[PDB]
Amino acid sequence: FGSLKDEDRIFTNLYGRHDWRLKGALRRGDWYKTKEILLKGPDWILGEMKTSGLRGRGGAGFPTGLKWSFMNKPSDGRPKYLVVNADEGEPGTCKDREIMRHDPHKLVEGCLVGGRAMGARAAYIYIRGEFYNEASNLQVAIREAYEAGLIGKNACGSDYDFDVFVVRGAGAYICGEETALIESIEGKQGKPRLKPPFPADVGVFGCPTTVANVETVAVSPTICRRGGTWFAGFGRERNSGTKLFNISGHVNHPCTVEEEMSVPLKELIEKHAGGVTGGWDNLLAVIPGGSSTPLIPKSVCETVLMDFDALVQAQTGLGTAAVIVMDRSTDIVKAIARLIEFYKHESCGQCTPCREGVDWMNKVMARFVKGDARPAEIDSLWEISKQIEGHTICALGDGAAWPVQGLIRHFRPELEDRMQRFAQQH
Amino acid sequence: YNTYTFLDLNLDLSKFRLPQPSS
Amino acid sequence: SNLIEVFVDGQSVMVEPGTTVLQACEKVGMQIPRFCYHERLSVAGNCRMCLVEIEKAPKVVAACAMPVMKGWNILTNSEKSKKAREGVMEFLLANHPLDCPICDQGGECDLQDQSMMFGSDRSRFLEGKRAVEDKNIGPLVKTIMTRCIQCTRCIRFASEIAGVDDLGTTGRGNDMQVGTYIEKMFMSELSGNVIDICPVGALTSKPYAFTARPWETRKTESIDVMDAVGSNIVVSTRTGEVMRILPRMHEDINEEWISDKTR
Amino acid sequence: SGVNNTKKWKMEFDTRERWENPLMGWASTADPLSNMVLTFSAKEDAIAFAEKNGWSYDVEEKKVPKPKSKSYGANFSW
Amino acid sequence: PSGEERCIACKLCEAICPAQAITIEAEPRADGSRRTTRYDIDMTKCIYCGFCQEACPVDAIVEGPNFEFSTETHEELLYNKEKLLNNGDKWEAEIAANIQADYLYR
Amino acid sequence: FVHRDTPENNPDTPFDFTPENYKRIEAIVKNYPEGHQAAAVLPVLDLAQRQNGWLPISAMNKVAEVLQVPPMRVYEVATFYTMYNRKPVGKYHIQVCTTTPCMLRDSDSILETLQRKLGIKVGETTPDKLFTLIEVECLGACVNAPMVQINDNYYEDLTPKDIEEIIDELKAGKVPKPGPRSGRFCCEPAGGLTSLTEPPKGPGFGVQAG
Amino acid sequence: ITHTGQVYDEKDYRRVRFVDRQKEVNENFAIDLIAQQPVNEVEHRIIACDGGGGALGHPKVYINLDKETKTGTCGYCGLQFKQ
Amino acid sequence: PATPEQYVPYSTTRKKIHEWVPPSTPY
Amino acid sequence: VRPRSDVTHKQLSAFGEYVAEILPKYVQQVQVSCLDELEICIHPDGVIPTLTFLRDHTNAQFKSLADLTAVDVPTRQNRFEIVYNLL
Ligand SMILES: Cc1cc2nc3c(=O)[nH]c(=O)nc-3n(C[C@H](O)[C@H](O)[C@H](O)COP(=O)(O)O)c2cc1C
Ligand code: SF4
Ligand code: SF4
Ligand code: SF4
Ligand code: SF4
Ligand code: FES
Ligand code: FES
Ligand SMILES: [Zn+2]
Repeated sequence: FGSLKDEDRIFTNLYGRHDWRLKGALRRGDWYKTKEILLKGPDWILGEMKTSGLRGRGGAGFPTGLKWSFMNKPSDGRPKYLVVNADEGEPGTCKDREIMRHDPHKLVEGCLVGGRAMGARAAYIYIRGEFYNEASNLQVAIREAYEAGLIGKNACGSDYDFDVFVVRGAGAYICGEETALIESIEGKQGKPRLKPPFPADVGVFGCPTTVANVETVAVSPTICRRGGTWFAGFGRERNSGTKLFNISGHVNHPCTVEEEMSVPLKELIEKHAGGVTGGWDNLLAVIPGGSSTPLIPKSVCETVLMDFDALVQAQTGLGTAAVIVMDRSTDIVKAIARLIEFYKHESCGQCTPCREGVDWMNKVMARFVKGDARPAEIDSLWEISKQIEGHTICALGDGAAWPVQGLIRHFRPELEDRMQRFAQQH
Repeated sequence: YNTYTFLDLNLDLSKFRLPQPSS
Repeated sequence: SNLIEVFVDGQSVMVEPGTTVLQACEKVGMQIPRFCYHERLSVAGNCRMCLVEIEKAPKVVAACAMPVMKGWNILTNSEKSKKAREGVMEFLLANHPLDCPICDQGGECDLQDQSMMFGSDRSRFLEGKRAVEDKNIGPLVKTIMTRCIQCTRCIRFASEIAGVDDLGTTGRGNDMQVGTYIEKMFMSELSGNVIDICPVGALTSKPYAFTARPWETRKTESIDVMDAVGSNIVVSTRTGEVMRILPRMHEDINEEWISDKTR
Repeated sequence: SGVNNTKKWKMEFDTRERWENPLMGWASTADPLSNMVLTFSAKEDAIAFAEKNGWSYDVEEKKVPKPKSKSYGANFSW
Repeated sequence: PSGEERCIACKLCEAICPAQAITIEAEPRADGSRRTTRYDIDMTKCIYCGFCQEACPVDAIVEGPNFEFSTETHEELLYNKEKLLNNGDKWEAEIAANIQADYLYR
Repeated sequence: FVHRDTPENNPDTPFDFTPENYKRIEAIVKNYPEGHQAAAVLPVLDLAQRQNGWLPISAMNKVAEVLQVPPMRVYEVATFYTMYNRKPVGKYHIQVCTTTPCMLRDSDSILETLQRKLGIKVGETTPDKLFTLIEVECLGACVNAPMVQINDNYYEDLTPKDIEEIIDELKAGKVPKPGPRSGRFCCEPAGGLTSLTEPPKGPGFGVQAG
Repeated sequence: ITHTGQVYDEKDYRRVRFVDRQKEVNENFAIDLIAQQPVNEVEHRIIACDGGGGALGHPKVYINLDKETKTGTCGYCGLQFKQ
Repeated sequence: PATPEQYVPYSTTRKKIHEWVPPSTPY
Repeated sequence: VRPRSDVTHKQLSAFGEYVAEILPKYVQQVQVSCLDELEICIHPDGVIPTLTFLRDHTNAQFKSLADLTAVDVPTRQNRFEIVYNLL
């Protein structure tokens, strides 16, 4: 439900206030049962996540255990690998920036705890190129850990071998995709591959590979070291566990709090963070999972709590759980319009739907903000939107269509008036 | 921080890294 | 017998494991409308003009890259796989420059046909088109590349048949331009094949620029005498003088390709 | 890349003189059977017609592409 | 108006001309542009059906309002590109009025 | 996306990794599996950018050589990513985040202030070559929606006057306290932490026999 | 000689045709008339060229006057546009 | 708001072929 | 879209079965096309029997011969396909 206890908050060093470095980490006791866990077995680790029923902490939601289970199949003579994507291009995902800037070890032991679960030879962490600062913090942390012998061959005084590496991103949101990151590592252009060859079977350097949101890798060790069931209790049904929530825009105290999942949307701005700037009635709309997910208008805001099942009932996605809030002084139409501008400046262009479709919606959306376009065009953008939604090679085209669909779904009268406003002044 | 510090950390963690497989 | 059984709108053909959904339709005899998929070029999935709907399945799959599985019935003429083509063709055409009476791949266009058979009667693109900058790739290939549908056939051929990796994609977004970042001519034998392999008339032949138009050309099938491989070729003659020589497929000798000399 | 024009067997005749009309420069001809391309549906039915009419034939066997195995992942190996 | 021939040698007007009357062999004109070196009607084969004026995407070939052009010989009816272009350099004051008069209905 | 050779930006310019740089080069490679030096492109191309911001056609060709890859490969990587600059950026490259999250926090409000202070249009270098302003997209620090990235400095919660203090510190002197401004630090509920003030529970706590 | 050559060689017997007659030859060569036209200066990177008309001109194509190095020329009008 | 000017046709075609001109001086 | 009435398809289909039952010896295939027209294909020997039954039968009087034409499909062994349209 809500009011996650500090005693249950995984990322204790959030907000810093501790030594993100190892000695702070030791007081955190992050490396407490690592040898034991690995000793227990890879099968024991996946039993822990299956019991946890953790969902993907990245924009896509899938059982974390089943995804890791897939490349637990016997090696075919190719080294298995771990890829941690610290890229978070999605607006409002400062969620991950926290775990690199702070509590970097949380992720380092997440990597080896996760590594033996998939039997990965090594893990590469792709941080956003922008986070040069963040990249500096982690390898200082990674360097500490090996010096200790926590990672490396015979890591944590155990038979198992692991090596952790950090890879420089280069300002691309699409590099965040499950497969495209792999291609970026491989050194080719960051263009996603098709799903038929699933990442596990075909991978980074053509070997089995798996990709996890940094939050997903980070919570593993604590979910196993601590009781996974313990975590499970926090979640709701399929939904489970605490996921960091970032609230940004039109709220009195924008902040990232790792409060519990399944939180009433009205409650998290009202109780933690900062109540919606201007009052809870000054809420034109809420973007729950970030730019990719459709915004939900106030009417439904207070009604649904934050969890992926509840949101999909609501037609929106928990995604990165980045809450972007809009007051009534905003231009709903120009707000979403810049997100389509966010996607035309960013989609790879590999696939026909997304390439022309996202540019086509950008042109129509800019006219919509001006009000130059006629009212009949508004549903035509509906139809352009679903052509892009099911036909794209990756999910970004999936993502571009949803905000457009949300604007037409709940704010169709406002766009018509902008239509009307321009027609009147001629 | 400086432009070359991130890569110098890599320069440093080379040894830390064990050997890499060859195809 | 590792044949696996898969249904093409019911014909229930049996195919080797690992054949693509597009390939399954071919043996029944159906043709998936396709761009960016060439038989002897790697599957890329760029156009996604081949989206089909396997049965009782949530979304449309790319017939060029999806390995057909056991007992999936492909529905190639469903109400969905036509909205998956009526809506893609909307996009390819949206940024396309209307100079079909300039494009000498007038009747030799795999993009007007598929528009004219599987696409849409009208246009909804009431916005502004894009334009790219014509560059010089040589004295044999006229790249009026504002025509390009970014299908990456050229990039692959240049890299998988001719080993000359000079061509490449540059830029992202709608701005992706398929060409040679610095202006270095595409000098190699096997060069002219790009013309034949680009379904769009973006880059076409410069000597045969505007001498003819394909419906008129009478096509006589003959043999290559310039080189001793004896590549099969089709000599296209109009009113009694040869207008162009383009390759005709011989599995064993020239499988759809001919030399720069003999063209 | 359309394969709908390579499915029915045609019986075309030899190519004789195509010359130039002195006055306007058009292409002229004296081969009455020049624009003739009968279309059959099988080798058997074309040989029959030619033999029926007393023409000499030069049958050319069909050349269907053989099956070439294509896989998306293959280009990702190293 | 500038003075540039409108015909860009499409061959969209002999592929429809049912009387099979037109031969428009073309080249790049050495400006890099695209124009005819050859154009033709045999006016003793044409049927005045106007399938060439409605197919032309540029309004180059039209079918003017002349009908006093009888000839004492057969050769004066095989029009060339220069008996059609200076012909069109004659009636353009009289053609354009009728195009502008019927463009909407077409 | 076309490199028309220019005297300044051309193959003529000689690029070569400093003895120190070349060292760095190798470090990167080994990170990747053997015989996969190809992957080194992005990281290496980055060090060519570290060496020189311009990174001219000559520099890319050099990278291809070092990693043995086909030049076009490197050219494609450089063009795809915005991080690499194929033109000479200014000494201080100021990037203002203008995605919707920041906009709603008047990120644009920052823009107008910076254009006036730099006294220049958005997108080009100052005549002084001192600063270069560009309207970049989301930077991943949405919590502090007002935000500008100055050569990694990554400042935040910036207000016209805040940027004012910052731009003046760059113009005279260096290292202008890069980071947030209001003192909200990184993602602190401004009013109060509201969480984690109970000190950490320490190691062993909660193990619950896993 | 027509704008496209065609001039008969003195020996050509194909010259009788014009005896007691003459040769229909247009004096207004479009190679030159189009050169006697001002390069259309523009502000935008790309420009349209409906052929100076909507439905009375040529199909509408957008030309990329992006390089001053080259004045885009609509393939239909032969009009050079000066960025 | 008998005549000598009779249209005569051409072959406006640029002759579409080129014969070897024999060598000017003998060998 | 066509305004094809379905009454006709059925009524005529039914006549096609009637003619096929009344003349089993000469009719090789009867089919009502989707253009709502009927076609009774008869062995060449049935040309006078089949047409006499249609000209002089109370339940099928087909007094006028609209036309007689012969499509020539060269492939078919029996190339010419004489077709008689009756009203
Ligand atoms: C355009 C695009 C951008 C993405 N960016 C990110 C990202 O920055 N971080 C991330 O964790 N996942 C991102 N994803 C989702 C990944 O494809 C993948 O599903 C996810 O990283 C898996 O993490 P999880 O399984 O631990 O949730 C992106 C997906 C798309 C289509
Ligand atoms: S390619 Fe040439 S022909 Fe095919 S559509 Fe585009 S323009 Fe018309
Ligand atoms: S050029 Fe022809 S082939 Fe190369 S991409 Fe553009 S269209 Fe596809
Ligand atoms: S006349 Fe009109 S149609 Fe005939 S070629 Fe010239 S342009 Fe194409
Ligand atoms: S009018 Fe004369 S020329 Fe124009 S189409 Fe009909 S017949 Fe051919
Ligand atoms: S043809 Fe199937 S992906 Fe383009
Ligand atoms: S939008 Fe500027 S911080 Fe993400
Ligand atoms: Zn024009």
